[PDB]
Amino acid sequence: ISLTHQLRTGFHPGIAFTVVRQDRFATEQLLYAERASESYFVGQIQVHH
Amino acid sequence: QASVCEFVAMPVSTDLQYFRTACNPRGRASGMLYMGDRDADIEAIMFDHTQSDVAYTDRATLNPWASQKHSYGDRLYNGTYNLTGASPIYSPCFKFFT
Amino acid sequence: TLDVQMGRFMETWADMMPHHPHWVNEHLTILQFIAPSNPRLRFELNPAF
Amino acid sequence: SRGGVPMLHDNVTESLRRITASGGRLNPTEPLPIFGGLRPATSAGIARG
Repeated sequence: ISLTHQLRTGFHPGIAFTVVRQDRFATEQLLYAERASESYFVGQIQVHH
Repeated sequence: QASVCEFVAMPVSTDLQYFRTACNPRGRASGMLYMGDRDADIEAIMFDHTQSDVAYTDRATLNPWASQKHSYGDRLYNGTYNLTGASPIYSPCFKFFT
Repeated sequence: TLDVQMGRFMETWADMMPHHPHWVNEHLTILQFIAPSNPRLRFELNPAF
Repeated sequence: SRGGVPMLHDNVTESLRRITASGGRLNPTEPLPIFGGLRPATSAGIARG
């Protein structure tokens, strides 16, 4: 309660705070890959009606 | 040609970024929300209240005394009854509050 | 006549309400103009009307 | 957050919640629903980020 009173009034109680805030940024990437990076296997198509 | 004013005003006070960084004349970097969630909310996104600031939520609107419906310094302005009828005006603004 | 003025003007100011609410604030600094704990604005928007 | 040891006088806790939701944006909605996620008063149009 006394913190409410002081922090409102303009008083500076004998503590200090460190803030932390998380942010996002949109970035375009850059990828490189060698020749035989993935051995890739393909099946046979099948249809459900 | 009387190259002249059309008063708005922006009472008063804070620190150093909203007349020291961004800003404009009747209040907030904003946006009434166009096409999105829906278009029969412009009485608490354009008239009543629920949350914090469409731009500057560091403190609540621009100047301590005009931020709703049918009021004065802009009572200079609105336009059904006669002041698009007797002295014709684009008026300081005729699409800033309309 | 002036004294039991005392007696019938405060003892109907007898039993106290449950929050005295919207006009008699007085002590903080500034941008509590700006995030209401506290009232002073819906009897506050421009004085002249 | 709900679960901590509450303060003895519920009136003090209510006034603290009022003064804490004060001065700030994100606040438990006023009815304080029991059996709820306590979502902030749902936002209108959105922000700048």
